[PDB]
Amino acid sequence: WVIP
Amino acid sequence: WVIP
Amino acid sequence: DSCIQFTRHASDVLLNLNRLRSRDILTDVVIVVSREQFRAHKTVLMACSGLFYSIFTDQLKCNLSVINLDPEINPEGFCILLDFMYTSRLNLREGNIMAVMATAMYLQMEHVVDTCRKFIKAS
Amino acid sequence: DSCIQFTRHASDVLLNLNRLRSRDILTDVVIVVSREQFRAHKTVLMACSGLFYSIFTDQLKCNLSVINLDPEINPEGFCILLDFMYTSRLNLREGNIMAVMATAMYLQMEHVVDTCRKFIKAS
Ligand SMILES: CN(C)c1ncc(Cl)c(Nc2ccc3c(c2)CC(=O)N3)n1
Ligand SMILES: CN(C)c1ncc(Cl)c(Nc2ccc3c(c2)CC(=O)N3)n1
Ligand SMILES: [Cl-]
Ligand SMILES: [Cl-]
Repeated sequence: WVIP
Repeated sequence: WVIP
Repeated sequence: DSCIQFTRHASDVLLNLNRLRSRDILTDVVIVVSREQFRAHKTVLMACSGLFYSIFTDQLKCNLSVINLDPEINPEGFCILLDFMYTSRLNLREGNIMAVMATAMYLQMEHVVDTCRKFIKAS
Repeated sequence: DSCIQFTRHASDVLLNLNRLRSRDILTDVVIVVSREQFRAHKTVLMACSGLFYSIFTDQLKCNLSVINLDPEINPEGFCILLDFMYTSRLNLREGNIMAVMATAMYLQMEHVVDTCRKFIKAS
């Protein structure tokens, strides 16, 4: 999971 | 396009 | 094999499937969550959820145009997860994380359950 | 928004759609190319091809279960492109590049046409  |  | 690969292809496919959903094009099922109705593509639901995968591979349920979820399922939690299915983006907030995790456990969306467990553990 | 994103989600969705195709699950159309028949999901075809997008948004053609391609279309070229649609992987070879480019131009798959033009220019 990432900060888009 | 890439070499997978 | 000796194949070449287009990096953005999967993302572009998902973006177009979401465009079809937003325009209600070739949607083939309505998911009923309490009073709320959500139109979607059975194939996308199966690709994202262990629960929908089991439902639509069933020789009788595969032909249903309406699926009613358990009355305990929260419509907002379902909406956030349906958006995630079609975008890879999860709107996880303090006020919805419990409903999102419970809905993801019911829908069998393992990666969402994992990030909810981690975000809850941090707080 | 304040969304988080699961990097592998789009790829995982496409992988599962290809698993459904390989098992012939919820396929809703057969594409006829000369003597050859290819089963697929209309939504995936639309998401990948300008030609299928136009066909299945048509109020009459959207309901067809069989689509016949132009007799000039090569079945192997179509097969390679259908595989690309469901995998992001293109089996581009010296012996098939002309048939692949011609099929991609007909199907309106701009990124495939672009890599074929570049590979031909290099030789
Ligand atoms: C497991 N399998 C062969 C498969 N093939 C095709 C599809 Cl559409 C599919 N989808 C599915 C099944 C289980 C789970 C998911 C999708 C997401 C998840 O967390 N569990 N799973
Ligand atoms: C253009 N548009 C709004 C849109 N929405 C939904 C879908 Cl499924 C779609 N697909 C499509 C259209 C044109 C092209 C492609 C897909 C690939 C391409 O090279 N051209 N295009
Ligand atoms: Cl997930
Ligand atoms: Cl393309």
